[PDB]
Amino acid sequence: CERLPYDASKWEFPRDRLNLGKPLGRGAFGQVIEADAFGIDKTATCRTVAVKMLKEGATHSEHRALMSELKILIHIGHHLNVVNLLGACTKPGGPLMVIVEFCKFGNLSTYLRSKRNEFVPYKKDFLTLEHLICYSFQVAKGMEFLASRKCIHRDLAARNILLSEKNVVKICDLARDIYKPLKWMAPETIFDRVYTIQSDVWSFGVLLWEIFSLGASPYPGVKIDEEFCRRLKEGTRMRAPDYTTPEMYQTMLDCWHGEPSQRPTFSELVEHLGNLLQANA
Ligand SMILES: COc1cc(Nc2nccc(Nc3ccc4c(C)n[nH]c4c3)n2)cc(OC)c1OC
Repeated sequence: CERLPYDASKWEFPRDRLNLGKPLGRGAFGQVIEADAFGIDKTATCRTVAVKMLKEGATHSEHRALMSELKILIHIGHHLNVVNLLGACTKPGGPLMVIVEFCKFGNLSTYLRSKRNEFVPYKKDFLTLEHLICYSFQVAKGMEFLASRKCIHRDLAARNILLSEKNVVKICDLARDIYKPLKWMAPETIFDRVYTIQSDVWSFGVLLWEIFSLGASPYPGVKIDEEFCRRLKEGTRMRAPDYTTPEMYQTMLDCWHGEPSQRPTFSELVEHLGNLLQANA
């Protein structure tokens, strides 16, 4: 994948126009940090951005990984409902840095949990059914986009959905091709370790359950063991979450169809959720 091209003219950002701020996360692969970037959208403005940068030193593997991730992001292109690439610092004499949009409210599951006593179905800063269906609609749109670029997301879950201003949600993009988180996995993946876009439709149903439980853990008080997998195969499903509509629960069950080809597609979900948005609003 580091074999796809890197057009520096289009993507390269000067390191002296990045001012690094607080770390958002770290791991045995990289470090993600908040930064202020001047002129990253060509305009004479500062924008807060998110930067993924390598570790203190080398590894070739880790270098190729981040570099491949950059090229994938370029290859996929832009959509409102994914975390978009803004630029990169790849030239010699500094660390490899990949620069993406910053989502200032962080991950969706943590956020929803924080609004459990600030929620009203209809009627301040309160969450309402409109908001939850709007988020669901947005993620579907994001996944419809990834699908059209022939990606699967290995971990479609509320923790991997970030929230920006103006209620915009973005899939934090785990992005592989036609591919070969147990509570989020389709049964054909659990048993065959294989991921397709229809496997993501299953995970999206679990994500919907997360949204309409306001950030609860899936399969409450259930052991993820040999039984759980037997139960899922036989057709056992989660019960409705506390804040769901009937139609949203029906959609969850649709997404959890045993046969992958009987699950709706993301396009179908975008349509259906758009009508629920209009029926609510
Ligand atoms: C969820 O963590 C936050 C993300 C953000 N916002 C954000 N925008 C774009 C990319 C990005 N990457 C990113 C960072 C950190 C992590 C960890 C850890 N796992 N995966 C991660 C991905 N993050 C803002 C935050 O503060 C507002 C966060 O912490 C509350």
